[PDB]
Amino acid sequence: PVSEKQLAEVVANTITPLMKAQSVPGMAVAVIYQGKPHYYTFGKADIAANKPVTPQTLFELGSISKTFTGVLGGDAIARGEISLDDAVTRYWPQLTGKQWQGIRMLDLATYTAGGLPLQVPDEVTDNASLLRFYQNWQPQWKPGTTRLYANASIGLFGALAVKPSGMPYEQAMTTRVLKPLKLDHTWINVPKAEEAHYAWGYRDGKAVRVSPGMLDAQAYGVKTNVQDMANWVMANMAPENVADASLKQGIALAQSRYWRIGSMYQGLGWEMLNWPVEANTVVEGSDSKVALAPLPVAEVNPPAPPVKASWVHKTGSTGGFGSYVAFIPEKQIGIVMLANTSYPNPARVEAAYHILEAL
Ligand SMILES: *C(=O)[C@H]([C@H](O)CCc1cccs1)[C@@H]1N[C@@H](C(=O)O)C(C)(C)S1
Repeated sequence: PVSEKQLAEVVANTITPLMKAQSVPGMAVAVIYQGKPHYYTFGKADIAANKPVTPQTLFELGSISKTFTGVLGGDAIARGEISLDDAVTRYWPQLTGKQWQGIRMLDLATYTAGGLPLQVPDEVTDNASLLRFYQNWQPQWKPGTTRLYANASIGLFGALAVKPSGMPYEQAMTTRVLKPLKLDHTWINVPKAEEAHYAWGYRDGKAVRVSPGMLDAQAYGVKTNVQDMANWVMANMAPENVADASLKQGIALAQSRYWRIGSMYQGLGWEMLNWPVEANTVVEGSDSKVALAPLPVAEVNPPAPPVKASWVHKTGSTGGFGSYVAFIPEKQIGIVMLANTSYPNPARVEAAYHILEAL
């Protein structure tokens, strides 16, 4: 049984050279092992103000925000409020363009609508221009044939999934996901009182933080500390300990397999590979060139319920922040790495895999 001290050493020996090589100012790391999180903090949250990273330091999750989106959507499914096989137009009847016929909520959630682009364009600043954008979009592929990772895809899924609830997105997330899981320092908007804890991101030496954007909360806008993130991972690793029945089911639905794309499987926000997996498989899958490509899909129908023997993971970045989460439900181990610089995904994966290997 790996010592506590031994675990600390492995983390230090992996994280310290990583931060040196990748010019990372600060990191917070959690390792989940034997039923609880272990925290390790390194370096500075704010270089100018000389503020250390602590377990309260807020980082920008970037695309790891989508894991919340997926679980919130899963929760809505488990409540009976939406179905993944529903048409998109059931929840947005103003979306009258005929290219939307035959496109499901599932396709939005899992990036298979047929070529929705990575980003919502910057000129999209309100509901009218969001409508125009989707109305004018011309799919390069038929639905359910091609995966193209897209904020514009899951972002819309998220906005539509809450519509039957009657609640705005932020409120639905807080009441149905954050509060039940006691994630009380996880924010889309950082309150005044919490601002002291907000790290700065760093890029080529400049401090930066993420700007507002349409559908940001659904795709890339969440800020959190290492504690809430460790506990988010624990709930997703071990849903059997989550009390609220719809939320328990919603966590399962987000880790269900809907499509196979080579050696990876798409869930709701979460991505999965079968365990055991070799480091090189997961690493080379995390390269931009692969991660941003249009690739063919193979449907999993019916969707496969969660496979415990999975490497379940998500990468996320903003201009100034670089983060990664992975866990293996079969082994009850997991890892959170939050950093205030966006360094290459392969380097996140390699470090995370090495640390979990030790367990
Ligand atoms: C998520 O990290 C990234 C989004 O494109 C971020 C959108 C933002 C808008 C303003 C600030 S960030 C996607 N997810 C990445 C990943 O590693 O999974 C990419 C590279 C696939 S793009």
